[PDB]
Amino acid sequence: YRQTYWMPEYTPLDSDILACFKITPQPGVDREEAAAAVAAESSTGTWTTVWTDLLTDMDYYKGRAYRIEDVPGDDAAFYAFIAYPIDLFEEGSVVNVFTSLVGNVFGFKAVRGLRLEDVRFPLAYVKTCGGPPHGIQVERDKMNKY
Amino acid sequence: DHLHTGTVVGKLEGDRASTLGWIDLLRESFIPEDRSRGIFFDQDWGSMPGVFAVASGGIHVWHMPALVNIFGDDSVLQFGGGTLGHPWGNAAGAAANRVALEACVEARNQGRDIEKEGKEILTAAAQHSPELKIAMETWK
Amino acid sequence: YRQTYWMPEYTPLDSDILACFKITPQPGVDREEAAAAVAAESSTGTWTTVWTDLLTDMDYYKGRAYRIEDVPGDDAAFYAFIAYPIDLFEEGSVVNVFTSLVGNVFGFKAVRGLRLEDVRFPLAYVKTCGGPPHGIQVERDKMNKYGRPLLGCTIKPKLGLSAKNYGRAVYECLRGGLDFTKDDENINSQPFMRWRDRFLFVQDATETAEAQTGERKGHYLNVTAPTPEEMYKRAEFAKEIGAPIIMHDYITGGFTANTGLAKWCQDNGVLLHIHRAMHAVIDRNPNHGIHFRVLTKILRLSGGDHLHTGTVVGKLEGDRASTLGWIDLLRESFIPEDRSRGIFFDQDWGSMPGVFAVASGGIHVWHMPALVNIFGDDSVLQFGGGTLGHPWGNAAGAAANRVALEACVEARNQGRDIEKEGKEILTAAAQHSPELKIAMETWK
Amino acid sequence: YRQTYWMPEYTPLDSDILACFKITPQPGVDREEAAAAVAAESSTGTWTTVWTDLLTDMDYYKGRAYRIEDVPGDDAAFYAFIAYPIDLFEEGSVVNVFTSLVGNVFGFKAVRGLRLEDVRFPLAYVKTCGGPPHGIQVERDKMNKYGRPLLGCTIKPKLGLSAKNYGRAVYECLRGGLDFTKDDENINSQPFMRWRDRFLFVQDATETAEAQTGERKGHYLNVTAPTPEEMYKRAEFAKEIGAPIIMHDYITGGFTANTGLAKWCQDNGVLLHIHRAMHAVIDRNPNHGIHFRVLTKILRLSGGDHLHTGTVVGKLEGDRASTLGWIDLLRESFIPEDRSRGIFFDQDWGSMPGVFAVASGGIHVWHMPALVNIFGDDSVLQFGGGTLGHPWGNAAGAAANRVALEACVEARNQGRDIEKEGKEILTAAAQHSPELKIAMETWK
Amino acid sequence: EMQDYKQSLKYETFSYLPPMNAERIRAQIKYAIAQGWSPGIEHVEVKNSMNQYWYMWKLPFFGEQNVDNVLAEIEACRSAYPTHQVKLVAYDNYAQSLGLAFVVYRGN
Amino acid sequence: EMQDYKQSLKYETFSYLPPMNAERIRAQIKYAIAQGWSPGIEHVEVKNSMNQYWYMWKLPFFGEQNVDNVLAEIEACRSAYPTHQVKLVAYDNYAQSLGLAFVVYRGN
Repeated sequence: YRQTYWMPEYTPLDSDILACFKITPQPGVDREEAAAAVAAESSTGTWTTVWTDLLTDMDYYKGRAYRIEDVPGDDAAFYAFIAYPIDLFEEGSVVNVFTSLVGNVFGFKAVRGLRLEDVRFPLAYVKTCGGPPHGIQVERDKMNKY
Repeated sequence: DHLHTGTVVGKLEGDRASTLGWIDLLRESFIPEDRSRGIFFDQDWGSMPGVFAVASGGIHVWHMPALVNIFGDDSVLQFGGGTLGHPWGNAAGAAANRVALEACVEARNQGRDIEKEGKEILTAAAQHSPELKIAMETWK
Repeated sequence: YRQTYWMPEYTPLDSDILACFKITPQPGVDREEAAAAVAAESSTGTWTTVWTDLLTDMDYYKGRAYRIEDVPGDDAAFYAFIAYPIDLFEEGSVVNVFTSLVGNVFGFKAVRGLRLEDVRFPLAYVKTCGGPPHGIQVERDKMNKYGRPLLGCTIKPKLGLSAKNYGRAVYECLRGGLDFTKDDENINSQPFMRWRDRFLFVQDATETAEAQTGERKGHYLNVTAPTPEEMYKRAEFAKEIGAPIIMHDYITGGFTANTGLAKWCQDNGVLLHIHRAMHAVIDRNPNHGIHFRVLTKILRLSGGDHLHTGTVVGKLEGDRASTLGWIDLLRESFIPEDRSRGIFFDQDWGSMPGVFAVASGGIHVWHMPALVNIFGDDSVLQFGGGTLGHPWGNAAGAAANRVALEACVEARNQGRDIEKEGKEILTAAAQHSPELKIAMETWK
Repeated sequence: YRQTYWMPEYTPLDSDILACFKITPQPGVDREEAAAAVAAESSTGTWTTVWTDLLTDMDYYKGRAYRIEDVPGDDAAFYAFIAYPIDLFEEGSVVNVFTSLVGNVFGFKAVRGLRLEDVRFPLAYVKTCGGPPHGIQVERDKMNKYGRPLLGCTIKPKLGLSAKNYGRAVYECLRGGLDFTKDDENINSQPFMRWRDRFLFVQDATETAEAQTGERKGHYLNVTAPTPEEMYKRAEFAKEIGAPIIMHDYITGGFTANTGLAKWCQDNGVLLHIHRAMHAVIDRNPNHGIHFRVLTKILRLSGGDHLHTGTVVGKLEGDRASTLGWIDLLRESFIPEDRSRGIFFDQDWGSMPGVFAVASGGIHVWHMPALVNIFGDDSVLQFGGGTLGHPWGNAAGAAANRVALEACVEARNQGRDIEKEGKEILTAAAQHSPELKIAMETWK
Repeated sequence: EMQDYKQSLKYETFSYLPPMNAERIRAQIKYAIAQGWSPGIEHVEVKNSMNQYWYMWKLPFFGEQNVDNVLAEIEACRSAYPTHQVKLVAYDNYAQSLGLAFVVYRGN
Repeated sequence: EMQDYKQSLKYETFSYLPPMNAERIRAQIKYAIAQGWSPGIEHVEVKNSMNQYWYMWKLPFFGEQNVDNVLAEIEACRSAYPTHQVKLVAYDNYAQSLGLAFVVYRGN
């Protein structure tokens, strides 16, 4: 499980979707193991390689944990940083990104608690979504309020 | 029409009541109050049809007699790993799962304790199903 | 003019749109001045600061020239590199980017000639455009064709054939062995042959050929129309009758119309063949115009499954690098900078699917080993003359071309130098194909 | 190749489409051969007779070169006159005619350069196209403006203005005295300024200026869009908010899209301003390209109420004839052949209404008497810098331009030589207009 | 002197060439392996040859370097289904397509 | 060691098991009766087995407690239609569905 979905050396691309998870693991389980577990269950969901896995580019289509940090003031939790390729998600679908990130990882039984702290939306994925219909300045111009 | 409810077998024997209670909430027309199963209110559904129960996640041919005994006929059993991880392929894994399902259903219909005799029933079925036999060999 | 719109120190952002202009300036004018002139006229268009200028962030909303390079072999021209913020353009509008880049700068009077050589599309702007409706791999999956280049043919003459006669040329061409036939860029709906009758008879011929051969068949039905309503009606009729592929003229028809048709094709699952008519009025002059590599980038941004790129063999051995470079631009996911091949910028395409390369014009069975070696499997080879000029007919010519293609592909797969052994391979294939043998005899 | 597609004896029919090509051939090749080559590649594209050729009337369905003339002052080029039957083209498709004429001939390798100088549209083909939606006289009737050229202005900078700030430039420009303001060819919908907010604030400013002045006002709202659906949506929104005129880029947007938008404008009673962006990549080179007179014919066939034609004063006195000739092509009902002005064919327009001439680029109050004398009343004069650069503001600049225009028009009506007496007329007008006086002081 | 073309059902790539022998099939398998593709075996009824989805013979040979083993598997497929068409494919995982595909036996 | 899966037409519930004999059919009938369901017998042509509606053999055995009688009726249906597939059903009136359904004879 370990060597496959967590790469300490991996440098995340500017188009990669980055997610930070506060993992409160069960005592005794490995921090890197739990980080790879969140990365896998949020990207592929399994470790057992099946014959259909070999039909795809496994090195590309997977989420990888690249950094683990201590939580200040909480020795029972650690921060897991995971990088996701932009190719893993529908363009302009907050629904799809949200589902891919939080579909099953929060039901993981080897951690006592899981919190999604921050998510990095790259400018490439940002440019696809419509965003706010008007925005602050356009709304101010329309309402004539300054 | 379908809804994921959990595999039930994935919890310990003493922590299955709430899952069974919400299974009854999903499927049955009238669920009496049951504090042990977590049903706090009498819930009358009238004529609204039930919803199929879906069990999925880390379940294979060995859990199957327990799955049949717990869920009954009105359920959907999902085998992602238990079908794709078959050494002979997806078709062979699906055939193994189907043969196991039919054998367990017939054993339940005959009045046998399928959970107590699950290994014997599955072995007897595998005497006629090489795909099923190799499936148990893989997932033992 | 100088200090305001050209910054030697500026480092371009990964989201910036970069453009390379070959400037042939009037003698005596400053190179940096001309670079700033292209940058300004392509971004703001003026130097005199007006009171409305002070209401905006002038430091941001402007194009800047950041590098000037000498042109190898041409002392009278220099290369100007200009960076454009992504904010200057409508998201997903090749029309808007193209207009902003080439609206007025080519009319500049202080330069003798201006050529747009390369344009860098950042991945952020790339992710917004729809791109090719299907792509090479999806088209291959749909057509159930693998391991060899596709074969096409242009039905000739361009004039005179009724619907039924055009269909009875298409039918023999397809039943002979070609995967596709091609409507000409002139044929959309003429008095001698109306478009609906074209579509009906072409679909009949394609279905008959598919039934009699056992291979998926298609015809690039031209939907280029005077109005977008007419174009959409023709495409919808093609889908209704079941035509798997249509054709559009993306330059004469227009970039807006091509983008709309590509979006419709992606929505409706219809393959799109793109013809590059008029491209020569733009990309031929070495000192004034916009390069066909830029046109190829624009086309693949807009959307299309096929694109004419040239026959490559039609040029000398020392003039093939630019064609190969824009071939890589059209087909590959990431094309590193290559000055020898004319690739001035690193071009990252991400997940956008490639576009089939179409080679057409004066090519026959003899050019074929070279065509295979140069283009690879992901290309479409068109044989108008090489199929219609066959003495035994369209079916025999198509059979000859198909046999030659299969023989060359197998020879390449066996590890042979197909270009060095082309004559031997073709003769060995002709020992089992009289149609192929007489084809080489005709076109020797 | 020779005897087949060029007939010296052929007399062209009144319904034939005639095209004049300036051929700069490779040295040593035959003039008649090159003429037949352009004729063939623009009509049929091949010389090798195939079996499908014999199924058609080859004598009819072909373009023929009937006359070769020397180019005055250029011994390396000659003029090729080619006749095309009206049957070769879709009725009412400038796209199809343009494609048939310029699809492949410009890529001919046996000529060093090819220019399409003039094209004769017969009245039979002219009667099929919709033409300008309204025309000069109908637009004048709708806007209630007579006896003087119209005044326009391009809102600058091209970048940075929010919707409200752009509207507060347009409002002062219109309330100052200009009949129209102009959206830039770059502005359709950018992140800093969305198109709907543009349309709303522009309509508010136009209505306010019209109410405060007492004259009909307008703004060429740009509807050039990545997709025809988006373009039609923007035009429909402009009509819904009540905008009397919109603008399209007919070259970058596309001829099909422009024809569709022109038909929609004719249907919905919305005036159409046409911008000629990119025209320089095509019409600038003297030896390779398609002439702006041909582009003007194509545009007026497609449909449009205004068209940029150049400032005329921007060229020397000895280089104005071609501009005047295409001005006459755009505006007049029948333009006789004139080799001095570059009119190679008699062009009969019948009842198709003329298109307003737009002069824009580096022109101010001083050029104005010359502009009036050259263009006449049926023209639109655009003052971007000459209005926005006014030290007292947009309103003062517009007032200066309007006062100068009215003074020049009255001077012309009185029988004075306005070009000879321009300074005196402008000074006499400035004796009653401080804004005009300071305008000449600024731009002297 | 001209010869009439004889029409017959065709089967895509390499179908216009004489049927491949053991040497040619081995060369094709070696090419597919050298390209990094995974060989695969499929079979269907002759009337059902057109289907996009063929009966899969065993599993694609991932990481297989034995051309003789691939040929032996092809012959085993033929023996198990004598009346079925036999096709050889090569999966390109990077492009998610097939780098090579041709029929070994044309059915009967 | 790897052998191919042999494809054949499959007939829903209990079709992946060896054909049931008299004892197994009697056990199924006893289960259906003990569940309170009404046994029923249907038959159809083999090519028409997929149809939602089969030929109905007499009437559903409402309140029937004789497993031997139901089996004898199944055999009588087989005798009357030797070439037809034979199915046994169990009507669940409360759920308006079938609690059990499987084919006794597989057609020929």
